[PDB]
Amino acid sequence: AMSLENVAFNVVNKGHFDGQQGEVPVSIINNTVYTKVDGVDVELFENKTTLPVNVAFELWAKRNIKPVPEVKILNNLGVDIAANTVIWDYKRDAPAHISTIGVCSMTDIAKKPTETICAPLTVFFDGRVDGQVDLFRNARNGVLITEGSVKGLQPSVGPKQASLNGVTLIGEAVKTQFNYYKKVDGVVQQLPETYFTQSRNLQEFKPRSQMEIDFLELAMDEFIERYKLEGYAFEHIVYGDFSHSQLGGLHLLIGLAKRFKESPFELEDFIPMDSTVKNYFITDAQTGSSKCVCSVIDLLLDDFVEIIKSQDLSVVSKVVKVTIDYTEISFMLWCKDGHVETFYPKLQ
Amino acid sequence: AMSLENVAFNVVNKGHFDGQQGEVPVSIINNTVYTKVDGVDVELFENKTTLPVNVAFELWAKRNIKPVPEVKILNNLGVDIAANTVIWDYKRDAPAHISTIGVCSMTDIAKKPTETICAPLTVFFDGRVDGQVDLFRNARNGVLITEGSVKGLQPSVGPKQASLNGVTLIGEAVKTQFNYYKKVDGVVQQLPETYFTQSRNLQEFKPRSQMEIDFLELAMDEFIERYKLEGYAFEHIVYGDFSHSQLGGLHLLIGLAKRFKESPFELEDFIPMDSTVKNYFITDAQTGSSKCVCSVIDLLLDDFVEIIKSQDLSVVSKVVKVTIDYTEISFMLWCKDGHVETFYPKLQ
Amino acid sequence: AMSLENVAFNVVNKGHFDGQQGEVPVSIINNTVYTKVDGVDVELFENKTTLPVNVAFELWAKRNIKPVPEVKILNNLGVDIAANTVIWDYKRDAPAHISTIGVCSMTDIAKKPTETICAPLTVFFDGRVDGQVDLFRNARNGVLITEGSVKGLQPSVGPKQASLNGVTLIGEAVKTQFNYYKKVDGVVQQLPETYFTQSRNLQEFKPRSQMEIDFLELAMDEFIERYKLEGYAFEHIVYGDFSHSQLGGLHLLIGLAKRFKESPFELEDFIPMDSTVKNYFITDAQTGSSKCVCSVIDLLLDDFVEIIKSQDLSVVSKVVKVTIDYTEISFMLWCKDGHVETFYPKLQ
Amino acid sequence: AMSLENVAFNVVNKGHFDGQQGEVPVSIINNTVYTKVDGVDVELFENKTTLPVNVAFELWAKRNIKPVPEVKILNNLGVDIAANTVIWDYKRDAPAHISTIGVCSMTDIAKKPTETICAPLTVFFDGRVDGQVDLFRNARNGVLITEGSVKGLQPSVGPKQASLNGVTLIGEAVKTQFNYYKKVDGVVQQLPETYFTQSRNLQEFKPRSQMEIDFLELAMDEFIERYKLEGYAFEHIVYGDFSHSQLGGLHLLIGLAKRFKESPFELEDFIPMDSTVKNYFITDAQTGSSKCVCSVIDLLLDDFVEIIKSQDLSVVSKVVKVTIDYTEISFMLWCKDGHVETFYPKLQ
Amino acid sequence: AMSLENVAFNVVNKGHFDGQQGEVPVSIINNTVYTKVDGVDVELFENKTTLPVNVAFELWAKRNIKPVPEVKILNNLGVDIAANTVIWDYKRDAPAHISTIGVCSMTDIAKKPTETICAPLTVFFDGRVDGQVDLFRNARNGVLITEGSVKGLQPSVGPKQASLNGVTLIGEAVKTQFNYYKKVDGVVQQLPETYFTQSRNLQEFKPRSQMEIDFLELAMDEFIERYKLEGYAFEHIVYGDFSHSQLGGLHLLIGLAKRFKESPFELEDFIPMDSTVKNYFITDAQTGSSKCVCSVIDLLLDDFVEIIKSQDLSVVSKVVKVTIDYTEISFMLWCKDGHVETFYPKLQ
Repeated sequence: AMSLENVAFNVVNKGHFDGQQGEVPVSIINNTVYTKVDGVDVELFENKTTLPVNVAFELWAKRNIKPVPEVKILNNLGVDIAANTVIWDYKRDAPAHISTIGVCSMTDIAKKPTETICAPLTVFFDGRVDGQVDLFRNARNGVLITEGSVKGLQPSVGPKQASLNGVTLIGEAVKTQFNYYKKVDGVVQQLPETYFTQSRNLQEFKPRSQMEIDFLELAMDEFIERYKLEGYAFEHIVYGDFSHSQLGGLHLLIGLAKRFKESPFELEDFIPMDSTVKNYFITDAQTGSSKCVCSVIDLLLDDFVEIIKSQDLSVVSKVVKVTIDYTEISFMLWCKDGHVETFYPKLQ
Repeated sequence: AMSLENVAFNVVNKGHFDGQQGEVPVSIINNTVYTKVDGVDVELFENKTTLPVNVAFELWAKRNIKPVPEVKILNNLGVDIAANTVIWDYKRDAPAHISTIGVCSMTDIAKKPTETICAPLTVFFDGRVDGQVDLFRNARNGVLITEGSVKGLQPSVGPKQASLNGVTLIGEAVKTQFNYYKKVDGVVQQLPETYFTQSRNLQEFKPRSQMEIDFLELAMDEFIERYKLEGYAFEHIVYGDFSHSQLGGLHLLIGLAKRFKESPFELEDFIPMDSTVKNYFITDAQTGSSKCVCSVIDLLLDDFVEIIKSQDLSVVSKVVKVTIDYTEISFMLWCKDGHVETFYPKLQ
Repeated sequence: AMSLENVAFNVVNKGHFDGQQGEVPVSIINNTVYTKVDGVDVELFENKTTLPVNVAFELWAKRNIKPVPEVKILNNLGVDIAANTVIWDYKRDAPAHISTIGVCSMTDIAKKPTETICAPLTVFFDGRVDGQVDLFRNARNGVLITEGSVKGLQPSVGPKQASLNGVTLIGEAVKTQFNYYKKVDGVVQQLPETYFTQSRNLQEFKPRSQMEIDFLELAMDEFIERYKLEGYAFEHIVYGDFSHSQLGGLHLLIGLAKRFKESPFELEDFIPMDSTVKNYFITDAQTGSSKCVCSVIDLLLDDFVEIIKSQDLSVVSKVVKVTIDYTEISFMLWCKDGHVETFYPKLQ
Repeated sequence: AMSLENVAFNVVNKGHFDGQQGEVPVSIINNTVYTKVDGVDVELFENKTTLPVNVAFELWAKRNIKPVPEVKILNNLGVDIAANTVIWDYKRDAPAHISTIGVCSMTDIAKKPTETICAPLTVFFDGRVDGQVDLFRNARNGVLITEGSVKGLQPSVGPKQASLNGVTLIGEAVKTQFNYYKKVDGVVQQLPETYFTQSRNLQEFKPRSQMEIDFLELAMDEFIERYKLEGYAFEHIVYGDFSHSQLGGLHLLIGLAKRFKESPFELEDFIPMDSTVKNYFITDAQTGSSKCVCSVIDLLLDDFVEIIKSQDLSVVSKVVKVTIDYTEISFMLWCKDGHVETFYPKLQ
Repeated sequence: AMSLENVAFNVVNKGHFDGQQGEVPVSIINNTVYTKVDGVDVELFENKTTLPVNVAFELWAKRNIKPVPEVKILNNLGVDIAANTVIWDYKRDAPAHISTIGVCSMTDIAKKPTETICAPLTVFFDGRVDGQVDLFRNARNGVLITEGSVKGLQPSVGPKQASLNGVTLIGEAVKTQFNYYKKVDGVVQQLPETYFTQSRNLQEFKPRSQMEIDFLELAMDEFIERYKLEGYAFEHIVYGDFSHSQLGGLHLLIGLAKRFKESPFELEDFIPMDSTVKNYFITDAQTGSSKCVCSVIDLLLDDFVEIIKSQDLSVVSKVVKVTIDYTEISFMLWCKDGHVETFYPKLQ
């Protein structure tokens, strides 16, 4: 017996939908859900989605509260829909997926992923839930996560981090590193060898290697000397050039982190979604150097160094393809006289 | 001559409603009030309430700008309505009470609290306003605050802190510690002996006793030794256990404050109102330990220590009732072999 | 071929309107613009203006992304409208001006500023754009900025700072200090000699003179002694008096900055627009001292000292007029026995 | 080059989307689309759909303006989606189908019905459009209408009436009677024998047989005698019984039409959609006789008489199934002593 | 003392704004204004304009309640703004003009039409209001109506009809036929000779000449014979041709009125504004004959006959220009062998 008032009862009493019986009085006004506590209205939910307020409220209440893959990983693997859960996208304040399976009468296209409507969709399955590995084996199209071996299925070791109630973290009390599997058109697909983005924020950035500690602590010239980076244009690509009206380079999050400690800047996140590569309109507060589309990726600096040192430096310009978060990220590499001029995630 | 434009004139010229004459041009669009300053619209108010935008604007403009009791105290004393003022609830961005007396033509049930409609309501009276102690004596149901003695009325000394324009503070330039009195059904009611919550935030938490300084400065084992807390399960209740998927204990704000200095965590305030006990959906960023309903109370640690050491430790489970902010807070106490296992504000 | 979908294409691909060809799918719901990225809606813009959502979106996308004068300067110079650009007011999240010239089919009153409808409007012209100095010479009413000499036009050297994508800054990689010129009724107007406000925030306040370093570092009595300020009431005007229920003085931002480092306070910006003088409803957290209308100006302390020491101290009360940001700011000066009692921006 | 402004231009200049180049200025406010005509706003569209206002506007503009099957026919034949058109549902003021093919970038799941996502969907094909008969021949699942014979397919002769811009009519200047063909999983179906509803209104009801002429002109007793309808309870079922608090019978639109000529009544259309059977909350103004759910069907009276005279009258109650508008309509037939008591579309 | 509550008081007590003192309690929710009557909310106004709800409410309340020129007349004469009144546009449910003079603080650009901002605007002046003839005499740009002669100005005799509270009528108890005068750049214009539209409705159409009486009463062939209209294609242009899928002709309202008596049709008013020529998407219910853009004008039939009989019938196609309601209306005239084929208001 699903009901708005039952969803609200669960949110008030359990902090999320927990299948408990009960009802509280609700008022809906515009995109806000309220409940009456002792004669006054208390806000339970503000709809930021393109769904109806009461529907969004239910999907949010029914959000997966276990560690789940970051939405950028799901998107990069082509996930269309989840089996019997909601992956809440905390970057969009909205469901990661438009439709559901066995969650909500307004958004369900099916009660179970075995229904024929689901066959052409890439369904996300969670091996931590009884039955879902089997549903994956039966599905035409899917992505599966597990905490361990699945007999006969060749695994891909995923990122260390996952999202737990919108907090990206490397679990200590809980497991966040999953095996991944994918099927297309009834056929298990070998996932590519990949780097993973580190999913750090500017404000709480922490180095995760001696090389990153050195980059944050050393001055530019000593770091470049110590790690033999002469001719790799880290002065432009990583450290950034704030000397002209157009901000030069600055494509690695650690480089933004180092600048940020010294002087503040504005990052306008003009397409605010989770993605392997982020684009910001950056305005440097100290200098007034700015750039409308500054592509930024959070690679471990050691991974970026491995990538750039792996490149042939003998052509003027070429597209370099690097597998990151399971997706092919195109970089533009510009060279002159066997040194790098710039290397950036290629703007589409 | 009350008018939207007159309310707006007061907000622009006086920073709140101050009974001054004058008008400014206003535009209302959706839930926002704007005024025209030199040919452009400037936002004066965004309605977050369930009232009409123009009505909410007026109540907010007419908010009490003296120190007033925190809404949790008023709610715990059963206050329904205020005499000739608006207690603005800065935690809900809304009026603390649905109706008014002598404030606003849309929300007034009466011009004066002596009207018979008010008799069954618990009316909040403010002895700092001429006439209101007398109105309390005449009222069937009420709560009264004063800065001093009321002849023949036995006082209750309230919390040290009050709310001044949404800032909870212990007044130095102004008095925030009131005498409280309550009447039910025409009869003055003896208020119970009570502890008071300290109303601190995680971000700006300051200790208020040598014991709290010690808790914040010492390591866990030395604090527990120094204050003879062996067998009282402070390791679970106060310090918190982040070792399992479900976060253990962590029910005292000071304990959250100590953790917060070391590593960040998310507190989802899923019923965002003022209350003696708060419930959060907590996600620890470092460990991934989490709990959907983590009850948190900000007691002076000395008061909590007094409370828990006062308990008989010889039953498995029992409900312990403690008067806090004038209300009966139920705690669950779980013991084994004469030591505490856990002691938490009982989830309803 | 202007279109909502073309505006959205530019925002997604270029971070702002850049005249590029292309379209993306858009959804408008309430005041929010979304675009479809891989089957889900991503928010591009939330309308906070009194214009239609799609119109506001276009003006914002077409915002000037060069350093431009702070809106308070434009307003103080009487600017009504801009030639062929949008000055976005980041303090109001709205266009600085109601109408446009050659920007947007819904808001344009003209395609070019030479149209007769523009003659009575003070049009903002930007000498960094080809043709606009000539348009200024032809305009009946206008304000012109340039980076250099305009033959025969007597310049006014403007503030050091300008606004670049809502960041107020003194440019190092870009020029933010302009020459200003104004015309009224076909006649070039001599701009007055003026001080300029420094446009600092409380949170990131930095001193810009030895005197400001001294004010922030010294104790009150040594600062006043060192700078010979006995009898100028800096104890009240600058440092502020938190000893009574009404907060005394505190009219200079540097004084708020010094207090802020010690103890937090609330500033309610109840008319949130850019202005030379700002009015706050201030609540001091430590003391409970408050003031409904606290006028605050960010003058270099040396400029304020020059201003107050320039005054005749022999009348009880008088209005003192000071040109600041090109506008006449009225101050009330109250004296007793040849010493200052108070000196504040006069509340209108 | 698809664009809100281009859709608006077509609506203003062509009365609907007609693929013309051009732009008009548009404003969107709440669910309304306006265009500027000589400096004032003129309403073009009010969104009554659950889609975004600008999307609904485009699908409306792109509505099919030829006679098309009534939505109830399409729904009954299981049509999911239309090939390269929008069937506008004028009963719901909304698109008949969730998704589109080759119409609108926000709603399209495909550009052509040959794409694999369309294979499981019952696609509507219109033989009046070049290529669509052949697309039906290649489609796995579809419904096809034609004005004439299709080589190698036996037709089902459809209703005489079709919908032209929300006007249901029997064409004299245009053809409204289609051949129907349907395919499920690649197999041409033999559509069942069916009656058709007549799609008439109460206010402009016209008889379409001599029996209907006689029913409207004669008194009940004369009509029942002429057509030998003794014992078939037409007094109840068709004429209606307004003698008790609950209105008896009245399940045939012609009987509502007859009452309506004599005295008015209220029909609350509480599920306002196109359906073979309609349910109304009916209140008779003359008598006060009412019924919460009065099922009403517009059958030619001769067809209804054929149906009721083709039943076995020997059981107290049973379900009678009748193919109408290609769907199975359940009636309840209640009999006593070999005569009808009532017969109504089953409220199930 | 202008105020939302005072406007509401006037609406409740005087049926419109009448300058009376008083206040009622108001609530604004979305675009609706309500007032409280004995504890319940009663709707006073639903905003259909692009202005803020409270502003639209005031301009509506302050509407001109005397007979005033139809908006199409004012628009055709180039009126920008009205002197000290609001011409309410009942076709758009919105003010006829963007701005006001001496009406409303939000919309006023001036208090008096003598202010310099009004000099370039064509201001509407009403000689029925003391002082306005003289204000017209002093105005650079205006239109003036009067009931009688103005010393030294030759009048243009206007239409017989005017709008009184959105009812277009020819006054018997009040004067609706005005003298018109217009000034451009300080010079009294000689207004052109003009026909006038008759502003009639389909539902209450009344003939205003013996020719119109005859057109309504006689069969097409008798009428055409009586008035010698052979070869002028009235069969097509006026009577309409419902024989083909595209509805032929039907451009004269009297011909729609005649059809409408026999059989109903749908007229979609897809640009719902007052204009000399109206465009309808017409669907004939009897035949299914339809046309996306059917231009319709309500000329006295005698005037239309004079116009068509005053053209040269010797070319295949040309533009015929006719002054109607003071504006230049373009018709397309198509001829063959010296007879008319069609003649219609040009869809341009």
